[PDB]
Amino acid sequence: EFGQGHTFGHLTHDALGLSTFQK
Amino acid sequence: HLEKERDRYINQASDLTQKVLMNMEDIKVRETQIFDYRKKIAESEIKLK
Amino acid sequence: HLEKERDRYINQASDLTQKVLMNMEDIKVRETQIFDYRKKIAESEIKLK
Amino acid sequence: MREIVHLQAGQCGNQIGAKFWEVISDEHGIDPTGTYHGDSDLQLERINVYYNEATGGKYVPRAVLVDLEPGTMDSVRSGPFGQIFRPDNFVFGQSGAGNNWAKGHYTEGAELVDSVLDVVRKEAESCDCLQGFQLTHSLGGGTGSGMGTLLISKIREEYPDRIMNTFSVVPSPKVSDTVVEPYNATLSVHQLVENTDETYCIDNEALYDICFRTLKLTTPTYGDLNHLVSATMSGVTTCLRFPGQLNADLRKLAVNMVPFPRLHFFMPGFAPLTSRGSQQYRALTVPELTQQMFDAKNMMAACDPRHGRYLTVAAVFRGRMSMKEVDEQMLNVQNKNSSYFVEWIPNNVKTAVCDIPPRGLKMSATFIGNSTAIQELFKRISEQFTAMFRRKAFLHWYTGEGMDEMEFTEAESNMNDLVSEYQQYQ
Amino acid sequence: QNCFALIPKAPKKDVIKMLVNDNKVLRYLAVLESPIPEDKDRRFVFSYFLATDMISIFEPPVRNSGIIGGKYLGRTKVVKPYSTVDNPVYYGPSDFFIGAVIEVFGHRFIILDTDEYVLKYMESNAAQYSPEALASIQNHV
Amino acid sequence: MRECISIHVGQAGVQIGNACWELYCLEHGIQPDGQMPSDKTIGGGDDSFNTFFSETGAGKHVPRAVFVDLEPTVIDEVRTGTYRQLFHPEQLITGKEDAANNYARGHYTIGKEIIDLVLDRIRKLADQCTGLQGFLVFHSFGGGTGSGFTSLLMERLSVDYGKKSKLEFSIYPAPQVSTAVVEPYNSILTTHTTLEHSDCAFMVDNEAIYDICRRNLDIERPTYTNLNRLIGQIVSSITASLRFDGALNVDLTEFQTNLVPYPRIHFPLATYAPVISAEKAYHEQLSVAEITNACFEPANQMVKCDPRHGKYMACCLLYRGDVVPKDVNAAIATIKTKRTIQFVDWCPTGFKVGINYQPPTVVPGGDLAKVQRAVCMLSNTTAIAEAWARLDHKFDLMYAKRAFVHWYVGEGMEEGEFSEAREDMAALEKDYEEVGVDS
Amino acid sequence: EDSLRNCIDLKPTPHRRNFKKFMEKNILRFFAKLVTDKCVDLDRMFVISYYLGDDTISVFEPIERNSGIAGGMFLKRSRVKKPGQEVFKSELSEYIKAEELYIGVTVNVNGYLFRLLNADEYTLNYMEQNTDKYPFSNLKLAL
Amino acid sequence: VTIARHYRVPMDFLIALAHEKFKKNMFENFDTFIYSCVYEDREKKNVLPTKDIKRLCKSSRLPLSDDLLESLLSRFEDSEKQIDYKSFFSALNW
Ligand SMILES: Nc1nc2c(ncn2[C@@H]2O[C@H](COP(=O)(O)OP(=O)(O)OP(=O)(O)O)[C@@H](O)[C@H]2O)c(=O)[nH]1
Ligand SMILES: Nc1nc2c(ncn2[C@@H]2O[C@H](COP(=O)(O)OP(=O)(O)O)[C@@H](O)[C@H]2O)c(=O)[nH]1
Ligand SMILES: [Mg+2]
Repeated sequence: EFGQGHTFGHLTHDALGLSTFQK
Repeated sequence: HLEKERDRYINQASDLTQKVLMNMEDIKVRETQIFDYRKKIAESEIKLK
Repeated sequence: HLEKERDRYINQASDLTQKVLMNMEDIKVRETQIFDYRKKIAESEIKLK
Repeated sequence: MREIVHLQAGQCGNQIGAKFWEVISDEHGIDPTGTYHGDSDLQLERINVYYNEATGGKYVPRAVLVDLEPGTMDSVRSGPFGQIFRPDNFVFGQSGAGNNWAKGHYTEGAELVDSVLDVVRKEAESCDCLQGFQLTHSLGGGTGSGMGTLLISKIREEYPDRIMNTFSVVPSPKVSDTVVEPYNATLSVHQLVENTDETYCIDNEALYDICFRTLKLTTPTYGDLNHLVSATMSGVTTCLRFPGQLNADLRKLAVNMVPFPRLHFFMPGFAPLTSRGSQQYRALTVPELTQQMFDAKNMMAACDPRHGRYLTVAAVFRGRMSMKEVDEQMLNVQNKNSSYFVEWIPNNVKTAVCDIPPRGLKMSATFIGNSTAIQELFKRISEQFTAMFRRKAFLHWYTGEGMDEMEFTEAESNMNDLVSEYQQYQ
Repeated sequence: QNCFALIPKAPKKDVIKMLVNDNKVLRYLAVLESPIPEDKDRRFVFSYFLATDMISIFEPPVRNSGIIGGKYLGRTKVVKPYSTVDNPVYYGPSDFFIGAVIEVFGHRFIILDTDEYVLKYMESNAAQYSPEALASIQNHV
Repeated sequence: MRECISIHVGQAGVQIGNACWELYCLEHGIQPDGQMPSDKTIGGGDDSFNTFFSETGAGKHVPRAVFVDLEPTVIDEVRTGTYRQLFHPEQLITGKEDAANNYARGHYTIGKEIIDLVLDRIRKLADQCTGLQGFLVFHSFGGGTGSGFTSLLMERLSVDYGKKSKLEFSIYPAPQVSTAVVEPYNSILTTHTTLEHSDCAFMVDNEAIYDICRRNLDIERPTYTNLNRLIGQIVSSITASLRFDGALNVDLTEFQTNLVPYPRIHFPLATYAPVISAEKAYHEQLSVAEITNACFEPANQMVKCDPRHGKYMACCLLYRGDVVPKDVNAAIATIKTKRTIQFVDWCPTGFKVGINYQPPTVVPGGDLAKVQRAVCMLSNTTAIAEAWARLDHKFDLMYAKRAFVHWYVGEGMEEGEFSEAREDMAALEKDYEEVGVDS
Repeated sequence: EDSLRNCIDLKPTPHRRNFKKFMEKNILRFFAKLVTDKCVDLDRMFVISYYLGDDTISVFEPIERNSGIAGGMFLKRSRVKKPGQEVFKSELSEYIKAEELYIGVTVNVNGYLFRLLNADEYTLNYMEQNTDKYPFSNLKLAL
Repeated sequence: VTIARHYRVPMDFLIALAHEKFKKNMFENFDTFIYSCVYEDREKKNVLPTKDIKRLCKSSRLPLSDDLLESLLSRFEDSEKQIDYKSFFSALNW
């Protein structure tokens, strides 16, 4: 040194097509 | 004020009614298990004799 | 009218609360009996072997 | 397959009929010219339910529109959508009633009905399997109430095995715009309750507070009121026109909503109602739909369900969705609000699911609910009818046209026994 | 009003233009353009109210035509051609040419003749307008 | 030489039958067009499709089922969707007006005008097949078509074909949630038909599927389009031994005699395990003992009751996949050791197993994982009387005020069937408690 | 493969099959004919299917019109032993016909000689796509 | 076999199918199609994208299959994402 969930909407709606693994 | 108290006491009574129901289910299950254990004790002592 | 409702809900809560207490003493008695029966089971099986 | 014959009566019936056919033409993708201008193909499957086929790819509604004054057909044809209604479907006389149920029920509406029956018969027999009829009129004026209650008393005998829906306008104590409308209301409900299957109550008090408080607007013209009532009036026949998971037409709702033939009064409500400044802030999810709906301010009637009991309720949902959350939420409000439901009938909720939402929207809900609390509005007009009739005033407009004095007594006797029937369930 | 202010208010009416114009109606002769062949000879009369910028269309009945004409359109602004939902753009007086085509609610109207009051207004303003309109008026009269 | 015929009734039946037949397409490799893929120019690999699919000289395989519903709207999605060319233009029967959540509309007034059209195609599918065991029925209790039309279909089928087997998969009403109001009327008044005009009847509850799909597959907010995959996974493990080779094969006639000890006792219960996600699959080892323990666990139970409160009369093992018979016997001898699970004292041998070799297949976009072994329960227990008791209590308090009676009396049927259906059940519940009483 | 474990371990352990091979693995189908001496009853076209999972061969004959014999299936998902004999006391693990099947290779299955004559289009696409295993599908070496 | 497979050499029927379907089910009203196309042409060019003609036919409810309609509007009459008027509607008219 001297040298120098993404969205609560996604978590609360429509997780059937995309599960928690697919989230 | 009294309407809010009445709603709170309704919620209390319903929850503790559910407590009563799950408890009497528990005591029935334990009574059946008591009968089974008396049966197996009797069988064990008969086989010992 | 709703003060009468409040009184009846308080009375119902108290009665079923006593029922829950009697249910705990029932399940404690059943647990102690289960343990005593298991001890008798083990003693009998030792005698069998 | 399954058609709906749509019947309108009165100046109010014409002003609600223009906007009602506007939003379905928007929903099914129909221009003011008449030709389908849309992007999908499922929108053309169930078109014969409301639109008759023609030549040149045109679809015209099978709606009959009646009134006694010619001053409303000019404004109906002058609307943005007035060029799609066929000119043969308008029925108008040369003299109106003028806020009198007596003029339209015995003398002036007696000759118009013999032409309206011809118009509806040449159209109802042109289908293959008619599902039923649907009425929308107003009790506050005798043009659509004096004679509209006579069309009910005429098509019931001709076509008995059908369902009839009414979007009736029972009046309001604060937006009362007629002196003699207690006479026009009670004499209409007395002839209504015996000869109909499904009734709602569209009160303009409820629309006024919604657009002022829930929608937060300043100048709510009647076009905004007609849009709010037609969102529910189109939102009841969703599964008839579109596929889904739980299809439910009007007769499937009626068999779960009508336990007794005199229990057919309901309380409409619409869930996706949020202000433009509150549109971006609120998260649209089905707990929010079932929470905003069950509040008393969303209802379309001038009654309060906290003073009564929810006898039975219905719910029709729209948009591609998962029914796990809605079945959980309806059970939660059923369990938590245990004091607002009757205990002599379980599972009081009827569920319908459609996968297509209206345009500009992704999820929606429509509410139809029978309650004992709806009896309050008959008591409000029974005391006013008794106060008016005990002074024996305004009868010279009524008893001079062939109405006997005992007709007022049987209109009292049927109505107060009806509200005595409603009294027992609370 | 909700987007800008927390407490909504009524919009400001443009009563300066209302007081200036009062009763000012500009009338033009238009012809319907439609796919259906019996709409070939449908002559309509426009009416622009300057007080509220509002357009109404009337079709006078034609002798032995078989069409029950009359009040085709009433008092409503026309907004349709190439207008966004966020900001509306309305038909004004500046584009009622001779030979102009107008999109009113999916129907098409071709203007062929105006009035002498319209021509007087044309020569009175003569500056908000496009040069093709001036050329068409000078060719017409 | 072996064939099977399925009859799916109601909106529930036509929607579970879509997912039932797409899996049948994927086990035999049938494309949605209806053939072997054109990349493979020589076919006829094994005649396992002969029991579910027909044969045409052009190479097309046509299914051997019929779909019946009074609602045209849900039917024509099959005509419009991906599988339009696969299903026969006649094998999907369409009504014109629905029964609308009623029993009398589906039975006496609308069910009559289409009961002869389906029976023509039932006879047409009966003389195609040289050997037929019986008919499978996929109907719903709460539906108008699934209650009213079925209550005349099983009656007419019993005299159309005498000793033919009759299996039912019934969508039983959930004890807590329901999509309708008059479903106790639709449930009770069809039980008088089904108790005498059926051989076996498995019950399926939707809300028990709701919790199982939520807590096990780690998928929150499911949809009917994946529940029917789970039910369609159950139907394949039952008919696996008929199609596919195994160590020992179980027939459609084998378990109908081994689960019905009395003519009034013909209500077994279904359970499927393992039900785990793809992420949970590779961490946990899946032994035969660890998949048969969850089956006897009431948490994984698929009808909302408890065998701990009840007692079994019979069970049926459907082992499918990589399984050897040695630890099957070690598992069932271990099951006989726990005293938490209680059997009756008059059926000391309550086991029948079935072994199939091929592990189950998976669908693209499905929730279940690629699994090497699975087991299905068909168990008969008396805990259904707990569900029946809370169903009639709701029925009795609803009938005490004579609600919804006018919806049924004016259709044509008399009001005496209401009292008879309540009483005939009451004798049945008396029969349920008497078989549970030991000597 | 079950009895290896007695000398692999003192206490035996269950045999572990190839989870990886079962996980990635379609079906390779070949056209075959029967080859013996000149007999008039035997002019029968069979189809051989290699499953590529558990390394297994199944032979089936489609039903032919007005033929005196109707054989639906010849073998049921069972592995094939080459004709090299040496059945007992073999110290090594046994030899099994791997997935090396060309067009024209006479394969000896269960004592019945089967001449391969054609391949399915999927099979020939597999032949041309995978060539490190099969040098006979190289266009460059063919020319 | 590899050499032979690598070295190997690789509509009026489509029009006649729809002609026979249009003869079986009367759909002779094509002057309405021509008038609508001229009405919404609005320029001197005589072509439109395939979506406009497809939605015109679907709106007019012709007794023709979606498969054959898509094949016609995708294969032959389409030059570059755009279809002529006069040739296409002089065709399909028996
Ligand atoms: N598990 C499951 N249940 C379903 C499915 N579809 C419908 N149901 C059940 O069916 C019930 C509704 O009755 P329906 O089957 O729609 O009625 P129906 O048989 O068509 O009779 P009608 O409505 O009178 O024509 C719901 O309560 C669901 O429980 C499904 O796909 N899976
Ligand atoms: N909500 C609503 N109310 C209306 C509408 N048109 C009229 N009304 C009400 O109806 C009453 C007058 O109705 P009226 O014209 O006499 O009905 P008619 O006699 O049958 O033609 C007024 O008090 C209005 O409040 C409308 O479009 N929407
Ligand atoms: Mg149905």
